[PDB]
Amino acid sequence: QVQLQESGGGLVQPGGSLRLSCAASGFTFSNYKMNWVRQAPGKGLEWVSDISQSGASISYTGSVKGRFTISRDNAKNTLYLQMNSLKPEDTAVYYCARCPAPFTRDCFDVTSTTYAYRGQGTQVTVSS
Amino acid sequence: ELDQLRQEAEQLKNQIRDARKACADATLSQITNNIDPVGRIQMRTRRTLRGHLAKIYAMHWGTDSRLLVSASQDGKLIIWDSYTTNKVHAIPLRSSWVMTCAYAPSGNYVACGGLDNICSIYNLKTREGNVRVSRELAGHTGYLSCCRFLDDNQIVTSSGDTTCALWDIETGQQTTTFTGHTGDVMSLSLAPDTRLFVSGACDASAKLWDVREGMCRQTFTGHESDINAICFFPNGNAFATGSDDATCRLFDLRADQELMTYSHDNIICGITSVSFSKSGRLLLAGYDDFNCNVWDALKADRAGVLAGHDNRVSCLGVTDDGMAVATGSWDSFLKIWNG
Amino acid sequence: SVRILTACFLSLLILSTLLGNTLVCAAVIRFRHLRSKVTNFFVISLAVSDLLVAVLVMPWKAVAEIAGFWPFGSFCNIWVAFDIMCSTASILNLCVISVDRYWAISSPFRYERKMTPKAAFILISVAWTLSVLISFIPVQLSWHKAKPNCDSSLSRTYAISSSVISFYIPVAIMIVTYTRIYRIAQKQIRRIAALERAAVHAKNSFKRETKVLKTLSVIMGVFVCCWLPFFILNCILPFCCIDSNTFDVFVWFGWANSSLNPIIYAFNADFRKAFSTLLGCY
Amino acid sequence: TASIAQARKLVEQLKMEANIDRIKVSKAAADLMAYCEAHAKEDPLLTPVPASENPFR
Amino acid sequence: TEDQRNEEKAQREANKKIEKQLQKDKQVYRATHRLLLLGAGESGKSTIVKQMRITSGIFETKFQVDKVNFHMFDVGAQRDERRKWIQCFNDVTAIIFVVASSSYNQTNRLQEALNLFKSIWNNRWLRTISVILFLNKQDLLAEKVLAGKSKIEDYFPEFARYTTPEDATPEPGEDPRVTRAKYFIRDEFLRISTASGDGRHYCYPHFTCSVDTENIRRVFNDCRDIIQRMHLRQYELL
Ligand SMILES: CC(C)CCC[C@@H](C)[C@H]1CC[C@H]2[C@@H]3CC=C4C[C@@H](O)CC[C@]4(C)[C@H]3CC[C@]12C
Ligand SMILES: CC(C)CCC[C@@H](C)[C@H]1CC[C@H]2[C@@H]3CC=C4C[C@@H](O)CC[C@]4(C)[C@H]3CC[C@]12C
Ligand SMILES: CC(C)CCC[C@@H](C)[C@H]1CC[C@H]2[C@@H]3CC=C4C[C@@H](O)CC[C@]4(C)[C@H]3CC[C@]12C
Ligand SMILES: CC(C)CCC[C@@H](C)[C@H]1CC[C@H]2[C@@H]3CC=C4C[C@@H](O)CC[C@]4(C)[C@H]3CC[C@]12C
Ligand SMILES: CC(C)CCC[C@@H](C)[C@H]1CC[C@H]2[C@@H]3CC=C4C[C@@H](O)CC[C@]4(C)[C@H]3CC[C@]12C
Ligand SMILES: CC(C)CCC[C@@H](C)[C@H]1CC[C@H]2[C@@H]3CC=C4C[C@@H](O)CC[C@]4(C)[C@H]3CC[C@]12C
Ligand SMILES: Oc1cc2c(c(Cl)c1O)CCNC[C@@H]2c1ccccc1
Ligand SMILES: CCCCCCCCCCCCCCCC(=O)O
Ligand SMILES: CCCCCCCCCCCCCCCC(=O)O
Ligand SMILES: CCCCCCCCCCCCCCCC(=O)O
Ligand SMILES: CCCCCCCCCCCCCCCC(=O)O
Ligand SMILES: CCCCCCCCCCCCCCCC(=O)O
Ligand SMILES: CCCCCCCCCCCCCCCC(=O)O
Repeated sequence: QVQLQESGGGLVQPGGSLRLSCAASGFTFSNYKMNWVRQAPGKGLEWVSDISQSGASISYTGSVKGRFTISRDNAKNTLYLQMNSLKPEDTAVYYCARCPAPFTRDCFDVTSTTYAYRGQGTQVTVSS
Repeated sequence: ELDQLRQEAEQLKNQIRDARKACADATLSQITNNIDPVGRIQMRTRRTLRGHLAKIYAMHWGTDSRLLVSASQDGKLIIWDSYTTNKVHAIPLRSSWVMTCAYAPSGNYVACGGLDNICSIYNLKTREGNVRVSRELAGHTGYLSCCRFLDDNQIVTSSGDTTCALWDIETGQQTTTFTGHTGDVMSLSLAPDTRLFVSGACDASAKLWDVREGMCRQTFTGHESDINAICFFPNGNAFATGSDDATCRLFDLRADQELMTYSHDNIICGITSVSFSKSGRLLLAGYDDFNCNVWDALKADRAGVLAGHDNRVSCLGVTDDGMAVATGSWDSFLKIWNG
Repeated sequence: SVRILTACFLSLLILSTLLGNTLVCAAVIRFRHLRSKVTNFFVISLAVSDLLVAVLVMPWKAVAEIAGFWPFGSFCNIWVAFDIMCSTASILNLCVISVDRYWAISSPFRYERKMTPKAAFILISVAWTLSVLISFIPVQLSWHKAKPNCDSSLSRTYAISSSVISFYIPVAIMIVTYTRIYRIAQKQIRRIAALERAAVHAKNSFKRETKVLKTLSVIMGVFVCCWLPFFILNCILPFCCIDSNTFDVFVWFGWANSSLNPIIYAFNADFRKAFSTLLGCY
Repeated sequence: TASIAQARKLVEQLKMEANIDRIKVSKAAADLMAYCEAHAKEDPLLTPVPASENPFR
Repeated sequence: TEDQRNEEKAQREANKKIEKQLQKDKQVYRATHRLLLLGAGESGKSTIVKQMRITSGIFETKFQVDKVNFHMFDVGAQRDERRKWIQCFNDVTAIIFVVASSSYNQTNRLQEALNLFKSIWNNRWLRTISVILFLNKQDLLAEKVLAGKSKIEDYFPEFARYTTPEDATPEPGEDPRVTRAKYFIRDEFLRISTASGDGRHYCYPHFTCSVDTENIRRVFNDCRDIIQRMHLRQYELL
């Protein structure tokens, strides 16, 4: 059973630091390109960032680029997101996702009508 | 509200996986260790069907093992004969995009699907001599994916909006509809007793549906990616599933968990459509790397390789008497393969 | 020694030509998709004409050159007419090839509409009817022979006639074809180089254009430098200068080119697959 | 209140799916093996057919 | 054995009449060129179908240019999960992709468009298909830049460090800022298309209007370019 468990988050301060964790249970971790996706209040899903099988190639979304570190361990089977320099305009639910096919570079995980390869997600709130 | 509900759901799913782990007394391949291996099995291209213009998406055999329907992307649905390579009917479709075709057990109808969410049934009585559209079913929102005849009165269909209905053709309405899926339902595989069927969605959960009751009995979550096609065992007490993680799986209705997993390191390509043989010993698998792998259903070993296709093996069919196996690829060449 | 050396060269050449034309006719006979395109009909006609060259022209004359005398007698005239027909059929099949390449690259849409398989067959049939009208009427009426061994001194009206209808018109058609196809290909390489350079700019051509130079240039160069000396000799000779041996060697070069014609005109991946399949080497 | 009603349908689903009888693996296995043994000789794919008997040959 | 050979006769005559109809429809189906029209819901691809002309799942448009028949297939009442039915459209001639540009708007749609283009591009079965690009709402980009603030530079820090390319030529009566924005979007989509570097398919970029007539001729020109590049590949020239 493909199941995803996000971890860390909560009410934080701007400029602070926070780790998110994603425990990826029920499949083989190295085969799948994996990604983080976040959801603003009364808005849609937007693709934060992405990481391939080996982990060599990493891209981001420009408006938050250079501010977040995406570590996947293959051995520990976890996906850690490192935040710093928090901005109040970015307060959102956060979601760990997996691209549905193995050994491929394409992903189609932007659908909000009950996409089934994402976790339940964690609320992350910035209060100034 | 939502959190106590999801915690109770998680404790129920822990109860279910306690059940599943209590049940697992042993494995089937340890059980099959003192069993005669089948060995290398060679099959050859007895016939090649030609004259298709575009790629052949889906095809379905008849119950007398004589006439096959083939469904193509040029808008031509061709009723074939397998013995003399004769096109005994050729039918022109309204929409050019097709994703499924069904052939009736009495042979009176052919049904066709596609991307325009309408299931179109054609009568083959031909009192005037021209094939005509007998009826058009339009009640689905998502694309129509795989549709299968119970008889000449009731057709069961699988939409793309996670819904599967049970159509009556006479009323032209939906007798029962069920929406228990979270991901896109690809294909359904009816029973030989036709009291149940199994559907493979894209949320890696195979479902066992009662036709008469109208709700699921069992849920199977052993996969890791999209369940492309599903096929019942000939006794109706087990099914097989193919996925995109290059692993075929065999499932039991009574054990409520997976018996066997079929996986080879050298092939990481997807698995389009899987059909059992008549005896059930050979599981036949249409892979994405241009061949068909003949698994041994009890020993999990590749008998044999049908590398006769130039493009991907889109769908795979087996006659009711087990005589030959017809595979449709995307190079517009339908092969009849015999042992 | 030297005669055995020459027999080894000639035997090897004949084996190579027969192997290549065999493999391309085998490949097309055992493969349907290598027949499904309207293009491949013309390389079928060019393998048929090259296998007629390898089967009828080159063994006979190789025997004649190695023995040094012509023992076969009256077969000389029929040999001459069959090597006019097979040579002109090869050069016409290559001008059919060039006009197919220019009509498919010049108009992409109107070549689907106009090039029915029936037009392919009417091109191949006016090629082989021009080759049998260039050969089996004049040789048999013997207009070339009566200018005043199989050393038939060609008359000037036939040598000028058949040499300009066999070489000079089809290689002016090929030079206007391949120059227009390097106009097209250079405009495409400039557009791809513009988009490439804009991407390079964003992040902060030559290779492909010299693959087009190497392709067009070895296609044009091999065929034209291997048929050019024998039609210079052929047109000069009647009006005169050249030893018989030198004419022999250049006629061998003219025939030699037909061994390289399947390698050059069969660089497709589909033919490489079908030759690994057929041959069984891979 | 829609999501929590789909939660409560999931809950009712899992309550009806928990409460089912479950036959052990090995007897199911043995039944499968039995049925593949019984009908092995009637399979044209497992057992080759003579070409006169074969309708395709 | 008389009735049997008569039934074989009948099957042979019906097979002849069918293979006649097949050959005629083979002619008419090799006439036909197929164009898949993909655009987001914010983008005015209903406006582009209204231009192209002058409850079902798929909507079909037939138009003919220079006696050359085109069918454009417009995805309509379909689900957002689009991968399982995107396999169908490898057989088409070319895929027209239409993306809005709003720089004055709940979420970032430009990033979504880039991600969708990337997923189209790196898809296995969609490698052999060319993609043709329309950057809609250029007039609105012009009108919206003069708002005291710029959305794109917020969303993209690379756009502060960006200069207009010298080979490209802006149209007269245009702001150098607005044309910097245009060319930088165009550069984003071409860096995504040049990243893969396969060489089997290219990305043809176009700057269009809200109300414009010329679009059918641009899609005809890019068709002629796609089948010319296919023949150049096919004879191993390039
Ligand atoms: C593999 C092939 C290329 C080898 C070819 C070897 C040839 C070119 C060599 C080997 C033997 C050589 C001959 C050996 C002896 C003589 C006698 C001398 O008074 C004149 C030259 C002459 C007649 C040589 C001519 C060149 C020759 C024929
Ligand atoms: C010197 C030139 C003018 C001679 C021209 C001869 C032409 C008119 C004749 C000779 C051979 C004939 C072809 C012979 C065979 C076929 C195949 C048939 O299925 C279509 C007609 C077609 C293709 C004929 C077309 C007309 C044809 C090409
Ligand atoms: C296009 C090709 C086939 C045209 C060929 C034309 C030939 C067949 C014609 C044109 C000129 C004709 C010659 C004209 C004059 C004479 C003199 C007469 O006392 C004998 C016949 C003879 C010698 C003719 C033979 C046939 C001939 C040579
Ligand atoms: C197989 C085909 C393509 C080529 C060989 C065909 C041969 C057998 C035919 C075609 C042309 C014919 C020649 C045509 C003209 C003449 C001139 C006449 O006064 C004597 C017979 C003669 C010399 C014919 C002999 C037979 C011939 C040479
Ligand atoms: C086949 C068509 C297209 C071109 C034919 C060209 C022919 C008709 C022309 C071109 C060159 C001409 C030759 C040029 C020189 C001479 C030498 C003279 O003392 C006799 C006539 C003769 C032999 C001419 C005969 C006619 C000729 C051969
Ligand atoms: C002429 C026939 C008989 C032989 C053909 C020889 C070929 C192999 C030769 C002749 C012309 C040569 C080309 C001439 C010019 C260039 C441009 C230079 O920047 C790269 C090398 C390149 C592309 C040469 C490569 C080799 C070449 C293609
Ligand atoms: O005039 C021509 C003569 C010949 C050919 C061609 Cl194509 C001509 O145009 C074909 C090439 N083989 C030589 C042949 C020939 C015949 C007799 C004497 C000398 C050479
Ligand atoms: C590759 C096959 C070529 C076959 C060519 C056959 C040519 C036959 C020529 C027959 C001439 C007979 C002349 C005999 C004269 C005599 O009796 O002295
Ligand atoms: C009018 C005919 C003139 C004489 C013809 C001589 C022999 C020509 C051979 C042509 C071979 C063409 C084969 C095409 C087969 C195919 O359809 O693939
Ligand atoms: C395309 C083929 C062209 C062939 C042209 C052949 C030209 C030869 C003409 C021969 C003329 C013979 C004149 C004889 C006159 C006389 O009887 O004195
Ligand atoms: C395609 C080129 C055709 C060339 C045809 C040349 C024909 C020349 C024929 C000359 C015949 C001379 C007959 C003279 C008769 C007389 O002495 O009165
Ligand atoms: C690729 C070349 C094409 C042109 C060929 C022309 C051939 C000319 C040969 C000249 C040889 C000169 C030998 C003279 C000997 C002597 O003085 O007797
Ligand atoms: C790759 C092309 C090779 C061509 C080989 C051609 C061989 C020609 C040899 C000519 C040598 C003539 C020597 C004669 C000496 C003498 O007059 O006694």
